[PDB]
Amino acid sequence: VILEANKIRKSYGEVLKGIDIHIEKGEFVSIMGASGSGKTTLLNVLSSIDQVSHGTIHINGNDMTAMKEKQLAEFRKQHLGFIFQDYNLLDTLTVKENILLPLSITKLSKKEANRKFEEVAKELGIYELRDKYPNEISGGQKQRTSAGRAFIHDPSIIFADEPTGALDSKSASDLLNKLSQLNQKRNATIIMVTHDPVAASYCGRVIFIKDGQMYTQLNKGGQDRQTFFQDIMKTQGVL
Amino acid sequence: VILEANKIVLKGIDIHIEKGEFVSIMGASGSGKTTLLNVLSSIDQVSHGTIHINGNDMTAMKEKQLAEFRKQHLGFIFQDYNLLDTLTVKENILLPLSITKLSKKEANRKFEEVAKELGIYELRDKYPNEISGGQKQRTSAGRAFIHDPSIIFADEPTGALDSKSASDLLNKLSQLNQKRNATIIMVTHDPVAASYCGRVIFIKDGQMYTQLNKGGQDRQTFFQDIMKTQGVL
Amino acid sequence: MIKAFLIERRSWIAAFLFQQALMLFIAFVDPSISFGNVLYMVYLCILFFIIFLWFRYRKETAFYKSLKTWENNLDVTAINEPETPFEAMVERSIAGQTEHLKQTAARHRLALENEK
Amino acid sequence: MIKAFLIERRSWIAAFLFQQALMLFIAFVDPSISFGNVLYMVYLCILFFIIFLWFRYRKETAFYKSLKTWENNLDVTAINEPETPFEAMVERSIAGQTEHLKQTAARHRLALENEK
Amino acid sequence: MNINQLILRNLKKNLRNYYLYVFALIFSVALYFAFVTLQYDPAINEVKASIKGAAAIKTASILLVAVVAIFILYANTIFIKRRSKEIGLFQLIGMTKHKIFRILSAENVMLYFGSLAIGVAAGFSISKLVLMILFKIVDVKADAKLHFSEQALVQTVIVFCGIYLLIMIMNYTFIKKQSILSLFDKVKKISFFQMLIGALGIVLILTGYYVSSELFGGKFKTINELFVAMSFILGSVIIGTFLFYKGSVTFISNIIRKSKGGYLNISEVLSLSSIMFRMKSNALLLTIITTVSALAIGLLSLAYISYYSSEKTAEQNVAADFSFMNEKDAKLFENKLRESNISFVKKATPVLQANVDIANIMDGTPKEMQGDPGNMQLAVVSDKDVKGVDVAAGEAVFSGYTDLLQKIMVFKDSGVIKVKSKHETQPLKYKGLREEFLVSYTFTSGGMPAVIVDDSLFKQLDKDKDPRIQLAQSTFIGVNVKHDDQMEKANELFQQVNKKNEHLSRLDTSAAQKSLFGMVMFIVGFLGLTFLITSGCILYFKQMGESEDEKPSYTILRKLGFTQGDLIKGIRIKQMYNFGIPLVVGLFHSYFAVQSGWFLFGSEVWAPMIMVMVLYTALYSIFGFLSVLYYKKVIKSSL
Ligand SMILES: CCCCCCCCCCCCCCCCCC(=O)OC[C@H](COP(=O)([O-])OCC(O)COP(=O)([O-])OC[C@@H](COC(=O)CCCCCCCCCCCCCCCCC)OC(=O)CCCCCCCCCCCCCCCCC)OC(=O)CCCCCCCCCCCCCCCCC
Ligand SMILES: CCCCCCCCCCCCCCCCCC(=O)OC[C@H](COP(=O)(O)OCCN)OC(=O)CCCCCCCCCCCCCCCCC
Repeated sequence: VILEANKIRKSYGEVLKGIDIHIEKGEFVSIMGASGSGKTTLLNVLSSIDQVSHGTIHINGNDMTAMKEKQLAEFRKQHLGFIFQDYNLLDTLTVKENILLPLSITKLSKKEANRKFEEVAKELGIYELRDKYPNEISGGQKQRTSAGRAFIHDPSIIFADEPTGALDSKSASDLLNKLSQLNQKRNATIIMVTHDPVAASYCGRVIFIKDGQMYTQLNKGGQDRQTFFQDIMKTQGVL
Repeated sequence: VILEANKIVLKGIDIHIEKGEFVSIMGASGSGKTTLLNVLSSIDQVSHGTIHINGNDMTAMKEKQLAEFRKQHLGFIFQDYNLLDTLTVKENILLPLSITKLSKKEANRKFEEVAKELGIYELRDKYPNEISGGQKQRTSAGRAFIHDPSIIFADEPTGALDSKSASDLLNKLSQLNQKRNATIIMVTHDPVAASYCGRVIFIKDGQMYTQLNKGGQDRQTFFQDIMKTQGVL
Repeated sequence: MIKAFLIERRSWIAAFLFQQALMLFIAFVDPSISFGNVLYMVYLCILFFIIFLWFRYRKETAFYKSLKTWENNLDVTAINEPETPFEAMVERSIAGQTEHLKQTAARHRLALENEK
Repeated sequence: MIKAFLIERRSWIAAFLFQQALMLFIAFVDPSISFGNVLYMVYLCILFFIIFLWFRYRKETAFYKSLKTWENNLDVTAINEPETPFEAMVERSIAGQTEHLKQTAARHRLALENEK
Repeated sequence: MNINQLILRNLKKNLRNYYLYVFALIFSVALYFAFVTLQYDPAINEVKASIKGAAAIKTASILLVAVVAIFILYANTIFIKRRSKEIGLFQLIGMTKHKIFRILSAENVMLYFGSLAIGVAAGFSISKLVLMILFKIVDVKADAKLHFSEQALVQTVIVFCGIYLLIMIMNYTFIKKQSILSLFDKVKKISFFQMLIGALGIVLILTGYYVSSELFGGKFKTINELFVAMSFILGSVIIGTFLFYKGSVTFISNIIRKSKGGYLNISEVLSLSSIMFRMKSNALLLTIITTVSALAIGLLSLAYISYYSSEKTAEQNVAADFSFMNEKDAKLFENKLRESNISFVKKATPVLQANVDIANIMDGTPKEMQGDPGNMQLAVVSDKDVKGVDVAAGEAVFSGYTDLLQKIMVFKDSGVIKVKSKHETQPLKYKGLREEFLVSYTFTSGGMPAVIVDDSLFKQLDKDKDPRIQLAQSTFIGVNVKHDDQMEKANELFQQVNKKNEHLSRLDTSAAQKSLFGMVMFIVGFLGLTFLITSGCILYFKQMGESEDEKPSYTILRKLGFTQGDLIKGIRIKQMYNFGIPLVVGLFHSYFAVQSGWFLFGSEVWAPMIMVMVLYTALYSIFGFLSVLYYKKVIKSSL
């Protein structure tokens, strides 16, 4: 495992009341529920955004809490990736230098940096837009280059708070297919929160949370999309 | 009717809005969404067409006199959080009422009620420069509503707001509109903020071709409903 | 608050004024040094020192004055962030004070809920 | 900690240096007063100021050195009694929150036995 | 709340934010009050120079007002422009266009007049200091007193009240011309027009620099050609600088970004996000700042060059400690020093004036200098007259380096030099490149050297001497005295002799040069210091507005994972480029302007000029550091 939470609980509110979480390497999972039920707050506590009051969390065997703000900055910038729903891009920078924004702090040679980008861009279908400013590309490309930025340094755990929050049906399907293919060929575990079962259908395990409690463990089962799409639909409707 | 546009400068649009109907206009860069708002807000840019706010005749003489009907009967919400740095949150809401010689007690529970429904009371005396942008935008919306008006104009309020602040602000506005009926004329550039409303009109060059209204479907269904319409343009 | 600031910085302002007082003594005893020009020269530095003291009063007492919030019963909010190392250590101890208190209360609350 | 105290009083260090810079500039420009006597006195004043600076650091920073009692289980060690008003207010706030920690532990111990 | 409380709160925010503006206003008021006090101070008449002290100060006083009113008007213009957001909000509140103006005027009055009163008190305190500074610079011994003059207070009140009247008119016309609709891409590729502008800006700058390198080489002959060249180089530099800030800076920034590839660190994001798109938005402001700063540095360095070499130049124009035109006054003067128990030596060196053809050894074209090398007046000194190097028959020596002489007169090391007297000419040969100057500039020209010939030839042509070429003197009288402290006693005794001021003393010439150029240095240095404060404050305010425009970029960077400390390093590099590019081009303009005219003033150029930039850069980097502190505050509050 690479993630482990031992009854993680947030006293603010009470949003989290103790939930056990754990995932395996190279796994596609989603956590969701009702609006305002605390699904978003899980990403802010699993990542070191607002810390926590009760419980402990482990990332790749290393403690995710009980640290100061000095080495915490290094940990997020090295082992954690973020795919925000808002593009969070820079208008002054083109796609090429926007993707290689976080890789700069690593301070590696340009020879390998131009090789990592080529592998990432060819695996995302965004190579042709290597020198196009964000204002000259569609919203789907903006999300794709945001995903490439999170995947450029090959982290361990990547959080995607509603990646398809502003994308069309075709763009959401294309991004999800790219992300699922990227995870399979890179063996990097990604977790996300989704308000729609269509985006979370590409997952392997689906677990729902509200008022800080854990319900069910929806294993994929290794069948086609038809079985999983109906299963996630009926469970969400019942819940 | 409440706000009826008759050949409304643009090429002439005939729209019909009832009381407390959240609406949004969708256009392109060359369509002139901001220009339509300015003519709809109807202060300076007015050449042809008439705007009837509950049957009131328009084009009296001047914008300064047009400024004093909107002072008492029109709120304004913007994207830059037009909040005075020196002013406190409580005083910022009470700033429009400070000019009029009031008892200074009527503004008290009026601020209390606004801070109870919308919710600003937790930071009543907190300066705007030391709070997040999600609360400054919310405070500006409350400042507009202190004029107890029936029509509120708000251009792209979720311009400098993230997704969380945009979603938080819109649901606050949506329930506030339900609490007190008041038409909220708004313009939008991102379809995310154009789904919480109840009616969207698309302008390609300044005309009303197709309008989309919600119903049993909402949110994601409405979001993709206007995506195909915007993709048509 | 002015009285407290002046009492603390009594040694420092005495050191600044000691050299000015020294000049008014040697000038009054050295024929080669004119007292009138020294008096203007001392006056220019006194004017600068007074302005410097007033500027440093607000900067060096802003943190400690806001620290009075913790002492009284309005301790339900936060204080201004530290900017200089000495008051940073005070804030660090204050921050360690709340974290230990929060940890103790959380642990005690968990034990109380466990026996129910 | 030398690098911390110097950053603390860098404004006062600069003010004294600027005062000496003005002290030299007026003496050099003005012909009535000498410059050699001022130069010799400034060197003596700087040497005295350095000695005073070391003496001031040793006496003043001692309280903040003892403030490191919360790094480990050294919490039992008592903070030295402060003298300056700034440190007195800091100690009063620390004592106030310590009593706050004492009273909440008693309240929880009251609640734990009351529930029984 | 009440309007009065809002006005007081607005004043507190303005004082906290625009503290540099208040300091600049106080400094300008205090400096102007001191200057007016100096003008009417009766002790200022003790200075003696070509230009009167009162007239020079009055001219500086007028220049100081212009350089301050322009800064004040511009600063207030951008203050209201950045306040236009709350201006429109007030119009939306319901107040008429007069009440909002009254609120703005009331806040401005309580701030402008408050700083004016403080500045008057500061000016009264520093009035003695600037007077002592001027006396020390021009080297005059007198008593400086601290007094308060009613006229100076009246004059500074009237001028600054009139300045604020212009501010009120500008503020009022801004409110009236702005309607309600006032409270609500930049990034693109490089176009062909930007290509031509960028290349032309560099070409024009280098073209002007090359012309300066060959300005006095000898290409131009007449004064009209020199004047039209000066107009061309001034125009080329100004146009080139304006084009450099407009399109050239974008291309250089674009080139390095492309060369660096797509791998840009944090420092290369913030730095390259401003100079590409914000430098060209205020090209005119940057060009004016760069041009005036370069002119101020150039004038200050040239004045210091003359001041540094004033003693050498005074020794240059003379040949001894004293120069006498007639023998009768020498007899009167020698007896005065004889009874003063001071040993002195009087030297009598006859000189000869004639026409000499030097074009045979004049390197290159003989049209470089203003005149005819074939027929020109050259001082001739006999071999026995001086005690330098013995000269044989058929040989000559040229004495006097006089660096300006060498550039205009590019001497060679060998050749045949032809002297054309009233009778048969004689051919000589010279080496040149000497130092000791045997003839004072009262017979020979300021830069023209003196030829040395064997005494046998000098005694030969005594009967055949040109009457056409001889001024009045022939024999030259030079008086020197023992030690150095006797200079003052001799000078004070020599003053009563030259009642008609027909003589010429080394000390008097040095003192006159010291006072004249010292006053110019005092005027230029203080005016440049005032411009330095105003330019730094203006650039600080421009960075203040730019910082608010870049707040969303900092928010995105913080959300990505970059810490505040990481952004500090990028900001420091970006501010270094923003505050360094105008300085670097400004220093380059000053250096190439001084290098083209340094020989016209003195002999040492490297030491005084280096000190000026070093002093200027140190006092200019303070505003850059203050801008960094403001940027640190902004990014701290960004998220
Ligand atoms: C031999 C060699 C020797 C050589 C000798 C000389 C040596 C060389 C020179 C030395 C240069 C080095 C200096 C660098 C140090 C930098 C300072 C620093 O670290 O500050 C950081 C720090 C910044 O911190 P921060 O985190 O950004 O905090 C933000 C502010 O602090 C927030 O603001 P705040 O609250 O702290 O302050 C607000 C406000 C507070 O002030 C006030 O509120 C009081 C004044 C308000 C005025 C308005 C009145 C309002 C009330 C009136 C109401 C009633 C009136 C009604 C009217 C009538 C109507 C009816 O401040 C001001 O605006 C005050 C202005 C400064 C007062 C000084 C006046 C100038 C004296 C004249 C000089 C004379 C020289 C003449 C020529 C000399 C020739 C020999 O600065 C401060 O703390 C602020 C201090 C104020 C400015 C000080 C710096 C000076 C400006 C820099 C100039 C650049 C230097 C270039 C050359 C020098 C000048 C020519
Ligand atoms: C040679 C060319 C002409 C030069 C003319 C110069 C005229 C005087 C202009 C003012 C120059 C002051 C220089 C000496 C300052 C010494 C104090 C100092 O440097 O303090 C630094 C400190 C800010 O640093 P800190 O508190 O560490 O916080 C950093 C983040 N904010 O600062 C502070 O906390 C603020 C307090 C210090 C700044 C204000 C001081 C103003 C003094 C003006 C009095 C002028 C007296 C007459 C001068 C005669 C003419 C020179």
